[PDB]
Amino acid sequence: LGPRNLSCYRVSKTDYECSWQYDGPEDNVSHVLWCCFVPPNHTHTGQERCRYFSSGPDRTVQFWEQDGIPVLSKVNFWVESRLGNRTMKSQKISQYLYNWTKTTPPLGHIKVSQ
Amino acid sequence: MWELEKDVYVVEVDWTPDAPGETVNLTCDTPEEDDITWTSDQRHGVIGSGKTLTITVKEFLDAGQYTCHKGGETLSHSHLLLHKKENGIWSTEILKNFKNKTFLKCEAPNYSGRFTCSWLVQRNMDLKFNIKSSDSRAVTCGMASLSAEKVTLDQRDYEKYSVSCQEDVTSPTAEETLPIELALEARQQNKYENYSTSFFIRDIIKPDPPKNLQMKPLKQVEVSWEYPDSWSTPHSYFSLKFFVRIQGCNQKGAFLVEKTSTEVQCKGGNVCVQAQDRYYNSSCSKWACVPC
Ligand SMILES: *[C@@H]1O[C@H](CO)[C@@H](O[C@@H]2O[C@H](CO)[C@@H](O[C@@H]3O[C@H](CO)[C@@H](O)[C@H](O[C@H]4O[C@H](CO)[C@@H](O)[C@H](O)[C@@H]4O)[C@@H]3O)[C@H](O)[C@H]2NC(C)=O)[C@H](O)[C@H]1NC(C)=O
Ligand SMILES: *[C@@H]1O[C@H](CO)[C@@H](O)[C@H](O)[C@H]1NC(C)=O
Repeated sequence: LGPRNLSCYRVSKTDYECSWQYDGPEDNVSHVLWCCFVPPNHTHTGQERCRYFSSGPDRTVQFWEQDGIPVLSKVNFWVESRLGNRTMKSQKISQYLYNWTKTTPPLGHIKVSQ
Repeated sequence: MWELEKDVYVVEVDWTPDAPGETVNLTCDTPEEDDITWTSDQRHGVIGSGKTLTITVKEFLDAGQYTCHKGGETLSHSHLLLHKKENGIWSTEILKNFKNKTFLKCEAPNYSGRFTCSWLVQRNMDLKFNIKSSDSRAVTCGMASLSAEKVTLDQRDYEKYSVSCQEDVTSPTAEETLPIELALEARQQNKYENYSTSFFIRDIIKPDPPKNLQMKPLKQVEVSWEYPDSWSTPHSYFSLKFFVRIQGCNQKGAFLVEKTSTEVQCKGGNVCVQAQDRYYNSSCSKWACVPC
């Protein structure tokens, strides 16, 4: 139960999109798409910056290259679904955006173990 | 980084993650010497101190307006714009191309040097446009009189901007060796692009439709017309040809007519005429139509 299969990708030269599915009853459910990232700067402290989209009942989010989310650096995304006062979070994805398309497979990408 | 206008700078960026951003310095235009703070319209709080702020610019969150302050008073501003270069191709996304895959469509009603150049955009927010002729047939365009109208293409809405231009040194009777070269600079929020175009007046010509279309029947119909007053003179040199039909030139059921006189039979419908430069395959005119 909860939000499931989160993916985000490029849909045009400037526009991007995140999509996800939700296992369970869909009535009176609201979703909040979260995005946090560390911007390349001159600060040595991490200084994580976060943005969010409230999409209500819909399970897609549209944005574009000038909305404030980096597309050439690693970003983290997850979905928080609300039913009543319970919030169900999705698993976190960590990816670039510029080289992802609607057909890019969500699994099978290399990850660095540190 | 190069300067576009006063305190407006363009930063060219490669649209790859591996490319480190362009390290650049922004100096505050002010006589003050101490306690200078820097802010950005995309970050919260002070982002640096001193009269000079050094930042690395890679993508759009690093662009925008940078402001220096002293004790709550703004000292100066500096706008950072990005010109995207992705896979070796300078960005062409602010504008939407026409049916023939061009971005700048120019039309001239005559050889006088007057012409109109138009373009299409879909996201009509935070836009700025500047056009200029870049050996050189220089033109001046009345940007101060830029206009736009809503047009629908492929069931999608766009705004068609248009600006009138005029060749500076003109000579209509003479033939053209070098073409006119225009460049439109397009800005959308923090994005910069430019589009180039070269052409001859001969090729962009689209005459006005004929005027005075009077008929005269026979036991057979004889309808005539005459040149539009916007067409170049003398008419003996700037001749026109006509295509007459009865309901890119879109001439499919018409026939070549060189003079204004024409005999025709019409059982029903509307006999329709257009115009075109006789000695060059330029654009044709909007059809003019009279009822049989
Ligand atoms: C369409 O866009 C392209 C790509 O953005 C653009 O090309 C760029 O034009 C600018 C404007 O001239 C170039 O900037 C110059 O680059 C040279 C080479 O290093 C410099 O010497 C120049 O320095 C002058 O300007 C400085 C401040 O701007 C001064 O401090 C200095 O004293 C000089 O006077 C200047 O930086 C830039 O190099 C190109 N980029 C490329 C990749 O070619 C093109 O001009 C645009 N076309 C139109 C018609 O707008
Ligand atoms: C996108 O680019 C990054 C940086 O090179 C790379 O690590 C990642 O695997 C790429 N993703 C895809 C889906 O190609």
